[PDB]
Amino acid sequence: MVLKLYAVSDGPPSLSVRQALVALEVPFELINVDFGAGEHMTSDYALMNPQKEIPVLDDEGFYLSESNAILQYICDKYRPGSPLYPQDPKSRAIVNHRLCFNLSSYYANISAYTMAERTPLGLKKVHISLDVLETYLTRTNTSYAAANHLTIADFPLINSTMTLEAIDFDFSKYTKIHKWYNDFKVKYPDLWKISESAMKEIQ
Amino acid sequence: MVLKLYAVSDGPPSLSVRQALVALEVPFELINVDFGAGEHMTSDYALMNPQKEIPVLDDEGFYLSESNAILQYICDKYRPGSPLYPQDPKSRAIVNHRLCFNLSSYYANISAYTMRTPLGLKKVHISLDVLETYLTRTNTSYAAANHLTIADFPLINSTMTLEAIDFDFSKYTKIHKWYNDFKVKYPDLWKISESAMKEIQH
Repeated sequence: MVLKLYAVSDGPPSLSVRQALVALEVPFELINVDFGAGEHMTSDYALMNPQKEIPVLDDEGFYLSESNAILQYICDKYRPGSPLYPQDPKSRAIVNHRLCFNLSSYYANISAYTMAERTPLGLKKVHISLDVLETYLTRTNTSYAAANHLTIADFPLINSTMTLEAIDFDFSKYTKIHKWYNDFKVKYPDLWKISESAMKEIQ
Repeated sequence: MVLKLYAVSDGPPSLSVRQALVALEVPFELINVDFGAGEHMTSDYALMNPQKEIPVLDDEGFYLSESNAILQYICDKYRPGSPLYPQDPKSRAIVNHRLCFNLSSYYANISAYTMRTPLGLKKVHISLDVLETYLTRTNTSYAAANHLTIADFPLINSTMTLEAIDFDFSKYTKIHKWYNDFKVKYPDLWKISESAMKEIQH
């Protein structure tokens, strides 16, 4: 496992990359970055990721940051035929969209509230993000975020939603989200264990 | 049948999708969304994009929002062999990274300022410094390769908003050369950016 992932134990983007690597059976070495000590802020770390954020992948000297791009690369390079990242352009676009939607909106709004500051408008924006994902699940009428099977689009949304559970936020009125999120735990308990370990830390 | 793009005349994500469609010679119908009238906030618009943001693509009933995903889709669907979006996993990852970097960081920091505080100004310079760093390490003429890719358009249009406010970024040697070389090598594509720049300047 010469593939190296620099990650943090309670960070949803890190968890998503680990779940994908585990689901794809791609061996890797995990480096727990010492966030409290500022390890991601050193020049050595910036040699790998000039953005100074976690995670970053080192694939035989190829340094790749941005967890969405890391998710896409692990599939494209090591499992190009896997349904975890379909090759059909339309099906692939739904996955790509859901990845962008998590980065641009869903995780952005949810984490602003589940971290640090909790305001009426922040609470409203959590509900708007849930409403939009609920809307997407209603329109596709799929069991998972981008298809009727698990894809890399699921992991970032799962780990964003996990932070709501971490603060005992009730989102059960979002029927399809609640079912999708809980079905994930039952169908993929090994992958959920990665989210659950972080959830207990965030708690 | 013709693609339909719902866009706004002064929005960098809209401009990037138009440049890609034009570069790939994919024909489309342009719908200029009436932002001032709130057209992107109606229920009919939300049928296409529940996020209520611009742009959104309608490809014969397939509704796709998020400009980065739209860029990837038009390449994957209509020009899979194009060097504008390489198929080699590593080369593709550099493109994908640069798209994410624009969305998460470069456009986020630059637009917060060009649309002003000491910390916001510092964050503009950090974003420029990071992109300057990436260009130095790849030693490439463009953002992800020695040829134009879809990664270039979002970064070009983020950088255009600095020019729109007369922000001097010439200290960033490689960014300045890359940006100005784009205008000279691709004048038709730059005309799309320039028309918005004149609106933003007003």
